[PDB]
Amino acid sequence: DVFLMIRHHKTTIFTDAKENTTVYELKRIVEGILKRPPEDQKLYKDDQLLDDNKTLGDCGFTSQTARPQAPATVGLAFRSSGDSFEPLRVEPFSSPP
Amino acid sequence: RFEVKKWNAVALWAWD
Amino acid sequence: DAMYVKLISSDGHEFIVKREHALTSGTIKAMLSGPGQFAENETNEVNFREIPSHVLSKVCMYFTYKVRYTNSSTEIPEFPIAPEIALELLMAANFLDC
Amino acid sequence: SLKPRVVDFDETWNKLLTTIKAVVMLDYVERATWNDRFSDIYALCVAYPEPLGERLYTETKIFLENHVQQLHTRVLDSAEQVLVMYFRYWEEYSRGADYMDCLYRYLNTQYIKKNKLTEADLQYGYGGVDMNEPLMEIGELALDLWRKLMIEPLQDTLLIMLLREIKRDRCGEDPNQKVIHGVINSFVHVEQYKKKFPLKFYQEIFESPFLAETGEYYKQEASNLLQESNCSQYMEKILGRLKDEEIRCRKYLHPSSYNKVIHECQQRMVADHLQFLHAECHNIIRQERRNDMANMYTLLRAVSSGLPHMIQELQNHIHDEGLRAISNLSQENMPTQFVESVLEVHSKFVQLVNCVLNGDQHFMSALDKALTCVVNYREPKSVCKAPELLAKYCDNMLKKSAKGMTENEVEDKLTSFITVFKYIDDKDVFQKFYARMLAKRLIHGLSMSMDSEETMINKLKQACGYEFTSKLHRMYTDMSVSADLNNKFNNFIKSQDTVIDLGISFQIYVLQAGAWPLTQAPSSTFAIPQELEKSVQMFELFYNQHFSGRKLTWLHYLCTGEVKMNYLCKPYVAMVTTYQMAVLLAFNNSEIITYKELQDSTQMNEKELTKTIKSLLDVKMINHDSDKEDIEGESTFSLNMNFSS
Amino acid sequence: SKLFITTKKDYPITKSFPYSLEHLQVSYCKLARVDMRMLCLKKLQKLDLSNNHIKKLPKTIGDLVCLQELILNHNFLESFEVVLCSTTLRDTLKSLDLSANKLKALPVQICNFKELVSLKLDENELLQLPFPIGQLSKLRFLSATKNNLQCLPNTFKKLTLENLDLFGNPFMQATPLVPDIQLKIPLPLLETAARATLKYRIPYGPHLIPATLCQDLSLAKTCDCGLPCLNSFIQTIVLMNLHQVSQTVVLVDTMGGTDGPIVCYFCSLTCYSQFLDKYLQS
Ligand SMILES: [Zn+2]
Repeated sequence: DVFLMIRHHKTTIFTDAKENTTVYELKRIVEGILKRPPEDQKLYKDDQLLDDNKTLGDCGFTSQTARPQAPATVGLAFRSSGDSFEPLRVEPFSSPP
Repeated sequence: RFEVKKWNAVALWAWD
Repeated sequence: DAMYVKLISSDGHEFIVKREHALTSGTIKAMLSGPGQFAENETNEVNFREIPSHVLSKVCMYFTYKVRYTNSSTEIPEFPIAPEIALELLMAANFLDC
Repeated sequence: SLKPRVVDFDETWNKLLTTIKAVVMLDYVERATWNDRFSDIYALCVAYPEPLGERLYTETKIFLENHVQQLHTRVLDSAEQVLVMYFRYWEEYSRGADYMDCLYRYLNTQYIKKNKLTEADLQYGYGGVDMNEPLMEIGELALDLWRKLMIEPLQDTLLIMLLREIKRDRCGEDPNQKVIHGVINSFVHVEQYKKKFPLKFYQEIFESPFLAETGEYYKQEASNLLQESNCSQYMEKILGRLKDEEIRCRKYLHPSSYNKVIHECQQRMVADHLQFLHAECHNIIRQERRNDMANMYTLLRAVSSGLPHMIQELQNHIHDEGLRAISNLSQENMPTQFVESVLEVHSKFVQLVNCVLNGDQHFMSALDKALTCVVNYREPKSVCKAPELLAKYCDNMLKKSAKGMTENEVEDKLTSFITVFKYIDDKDVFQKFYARMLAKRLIHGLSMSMDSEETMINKLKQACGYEFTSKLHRMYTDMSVSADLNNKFNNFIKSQDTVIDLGISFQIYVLQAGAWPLTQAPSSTFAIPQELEKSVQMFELFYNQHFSGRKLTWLHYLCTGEVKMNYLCKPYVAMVTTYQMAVLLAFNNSEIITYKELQDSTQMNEKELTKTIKSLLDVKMINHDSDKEDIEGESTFSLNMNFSS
Repeated sequence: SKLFITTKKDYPITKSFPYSLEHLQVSYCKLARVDMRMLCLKKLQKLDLSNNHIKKLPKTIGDLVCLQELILNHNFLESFEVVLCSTTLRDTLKSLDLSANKLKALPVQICNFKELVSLKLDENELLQLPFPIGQLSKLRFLSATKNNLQCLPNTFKKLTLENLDLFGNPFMQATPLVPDIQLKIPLPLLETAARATLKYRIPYGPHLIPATLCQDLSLAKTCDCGLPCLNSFIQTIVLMNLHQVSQTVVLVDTMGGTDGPIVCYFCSLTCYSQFLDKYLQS
């Protein structure tokens, strides 16, 4: 069981999945939430692009990291004009005093 | 000369 | 968003959360059950113009933590509360009733 | 920023009151404004150093009171339409009250519910604790003020309207069911917030007056229908009105009253006139009134003592009909006619009770009692003749003369018989009579097959237990093993060292003593002809070799055999008994035999001697050598030289 | 400095008392309410109003500055007011004897008066003794005999006294084996955040936190494990050795018995397990 926190600029999504989860089901979850075609968005992990075919078994999103009390942070970027994608300019959260 | 050909006897049995 | 509610913090951050995850707090359940005759236009927006994003994030985190750990007998761990986040997150829990 | 801060009351309360007015009736309001007002209420409830929970509560209460008073005035000004306007404003206000209860959730859960801490519960004081004008939920308060300021001041006007419309429905008119139902269940909905006696307000305000008025109206209706209509269509309209009333009660009132009304809609128009019903039911059952029987059954099962009188009357009718059916039995076929008549009565009345009277258990019990009295109907100064008739019926069913009837219908008639046989009160007489005629049939071999009496005795055992047919059980087993004993004796005869042709085809029947209902002739000392003493002694030795401590007795008033005339020109087959064989042996010894040699040979008493001699003279077996028409002790006889048959 | 009034004749109807008085004792007087005059005196050190018919205490004190010892037993007071505990009376009050009065639910706000040293609440019908007398560090004498005290506060287990009078009170049998399950898992977010806030032991106030939350924090129960619990707890009324709290314990018709019922509050079932193990072992 893995808990993921997708962050795409002024948006954040909490998702549930499993270790054998493929990237395509996360991508179609983002489809159902953003109704923007899946080839536009591509997932990341610490400024590193990740591919659709593989599963989260070796992605590093283990149950010890993807946790209900600390979901694994996942980036996301849609498609800009043409076949280009915007950078990972997702803003951080506010700073508690 | 006349003779009996059949007989259907009936009997009861009890303690001696 | 007819099955994913959206929470807008004061800072402007948008959080997309399962409806049942958000319904563990009474006030969100009331807010959705608001004026009635809801559009069901694939849009569930609730704007918390009073709580910072860094607190509403932990609110959604606790929503998931409560919802998945319900009806479970495993070794449930203590929820992480930072000392720099305890106060306003606590009063956010008050406003949310969860 | 979520923070306890100084908050000005009026500025927030402006938009708060605006949206509360917007929500109190169904009209458009933004979801964003809804959440903003949640935030505003939270800010108002907690503030430093001046909390505004009490001020917010009081102002909301005042606004609700003003709104409900305005609604009450507007509805009162709406004459001739109080109910419809009341229901419209009621549904609007109830939905708005639920919306406010949701919307003041922080106020309810953090101020109102914290102020009910009157007793010592770890939180004494520290908020409103003194008992003065108790606080309650905003939805609860809204409904409470609805009942105090809209319901009670309008109470008397509502009922007069409501009772008018329901009566209007009972007069055939069709009012708007939605409005009446809403008004009626509004009393429950308002009071819904009390844990104990939720319907109490409804019971006091609408239920009891409705019960009384329905009672009066249906008392009047019953009095009328009794006045212009006779009994049959009276029950017809009772049923119609009761059905329509139950439909109406479901249509309007709360479910908890659905029974009460009909209970008060039958006691006023059925249970108050069962005297008219009980006095007439006697006529109905003794006549062909099926639907009427069903109508009284339905009416009387509802009331307390309606059934037992009809039950007793039906018992009496069935008993009288059965007596009438069995009082005119033709003598030539009296057993079978009696059995079929009782069967027909039972079948017809069970069909009537199951089909029309729904097969009530009490009706079946009354039928059983009536038919039990019928079957044991004994004429004055006479004994119960039913067991003899039943046993004779079984006999006649099992006799050879039952030509053209196979087995299957024989067991069918058997099962049909068993129902009537169950009604017999003294089974012992029938048991003795049937045992007697079964013994007669078995000795004479006058039964369809072994399985016929098997089924007979098995069903008798089923009806009256094993011990009832115990001797019956032994008799058929003994007659069945008779063939086994006969073949065993034949094997023994072939087994002896020297075998002599006796010239007699010997058949035996060895029977258990006591079980068989055949009496031994007291000291008849009949002298067996010498052709049979060898058989007697060999059978005695055979049995006492194969049995330990057992003796044998021989009765010769039933043993029969075949005597054939062969040497003469008149070959005739004769079935002849022991005494008649002795007579023929004596007449064969000497052509002239007088009575003295008859006593010398037979050596038995005179009664059976003379009975046998008339038996022979009946078919012209022997010639009486004298002219005397009576046989004295000196009479002479000879064999018939010229006999034909 | 010492005056005594045992009759209405000795009680001045209009004229005021002299300023040289130190101890004022008023008894056997028909005073339905406390007069505003006597609250204006400067140095009433010990004030006694026993055997009066006062049902409501004054809302606010006028000018008293010390009021070291106040006695109001044998009065007609039903229930104290909330506001009267917001004054500086906490600073110097040493005792409060309200025995044989109609006090049925004493306000918990009395904990704000941390400076008392002796309490006498005999012959009352108080439902239960207040919770945070653990805030009363300087208390020495407590007595609440002949009251309907079902269960003592948990803080009472850690108080240290000299003598205690509690006989004649309804004490139910301890039921460790049958807990009352008000605990819920997973913990409420409010409960968890309050747990963290108390664990960090950081200051707070009604200006920073909403007042109701502040109060829930103030009365938050401290579990036996050493970590507090606001809600979702296990409440168990258990018997405890009374001789540890007070070096002498007085009871009725009990020889060798020193048991006192205290409602222990437990953070979690897991923490409750170690105390169950201690109960079984000891
Ligand atoms: Zn603990």
